[PDB]
Amino acid sequence: EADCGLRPLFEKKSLEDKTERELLESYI
Amino acid sequence: DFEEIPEEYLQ
Amino acid sequence: IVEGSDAEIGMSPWQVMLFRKSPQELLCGASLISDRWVLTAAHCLLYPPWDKNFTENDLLVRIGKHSRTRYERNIEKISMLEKIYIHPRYNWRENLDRDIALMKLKKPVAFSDYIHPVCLPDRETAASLLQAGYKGRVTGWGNLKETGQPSVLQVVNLPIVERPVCKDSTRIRITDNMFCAGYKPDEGKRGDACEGDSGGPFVMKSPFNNRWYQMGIVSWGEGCDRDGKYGFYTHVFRLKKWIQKVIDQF
Ligand SMILES: Nc1cc(CNC(=O)[C@@H]2CCCN2C(=O)[C@H](N)Cc2ccccc2)cc(N)n1
Ligand SMILES: *[C@@H]1O[C@H](CO)[C@@H](O)[C@H](O)[C@H]1NC(C)=O
Ligand code: NA
Ligand code: NA
Repeated sequence: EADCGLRPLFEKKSLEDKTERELLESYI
Repeated sequence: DFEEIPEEYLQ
Repeated sequence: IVEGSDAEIGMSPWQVMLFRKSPQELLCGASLISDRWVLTAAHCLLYPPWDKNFTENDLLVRIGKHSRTRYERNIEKISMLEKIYIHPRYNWRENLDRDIALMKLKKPVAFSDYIHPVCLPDRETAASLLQAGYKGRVTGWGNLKETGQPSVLQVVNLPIVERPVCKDSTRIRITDNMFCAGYKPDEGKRGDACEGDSGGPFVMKSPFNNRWYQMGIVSWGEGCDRDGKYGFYTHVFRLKKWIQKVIDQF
């Protein structure tokens, strides 16, 4: 639970996947 | 259409 | 998933496949919420109109997968079920109201680069993110079109839709335990869940703490990626008190 939602191959390495920015841009 | 899984799991 | 794309490796490490032992076949999607607990749609386990009523020993869960059909040696982990728990007021008779179920694993799964749990929303994350126009992400191995199955996990990003538009799109009765998502005809872009995507997660990445939260479960639709129709999702936060009661009781 403490580490939930943080992906080993993305958030944990500060790498972004190819479309997550589309989500962020919608959160206006 | 699925590759067979190890028999260990179906026991 | 219709009009999606192949997932990246490790993109959805909470994704779970519900697998029937005999015949060996995919049944549903699902999601990992801890080392012992899996979340899915109730209709993946119980739907009397189709003579579906599975018991623990009928089923396996496969965690860490990417390929739909391959046995992903040294990557995926296969777990047996200790117990199934269906919401006591799941409405399979009418409209899939409260379409939620939990599965406890016989033994904890080991986390890895490919296996990791998603968060469940708190009240404030839900209030802040469950707004019309805000996009979430749906994943699954279901059909690629209405009338055709994928080699690997599919992903599509979809906007939440205003509740009056959801209601006006269908004759089925909508409840507060549901929300709907998808593009409108004038918006151009497309995409939807489809048969076989049942029980998979609708997730959002919080811009406050950069963590992924599961806001929805793939529940129902009429056709797939039809103009003027939308996919409907179980409202996970609305049913979280039941989730917590089950996990604490058991
Ligand atoms: N097409 C599609 C399919 C799904 C997956 N869920 C189903 O297949 C459910 C299981 C039972 C039938 N069902 C329906 O969705 C029915 N087409 C409509 C319905 C709704 C409520 C009660 C009875 C029937 C998701 C999305 N987004 N789209
Ligand atoms: C489903 O099956 C279980 C055991 O097989 C039974 O106890 C239950 O009453 C069944 N429910 C329905 C709606 O058929
Ligand atoms: Na209506
Ligand atoms: Na549509």
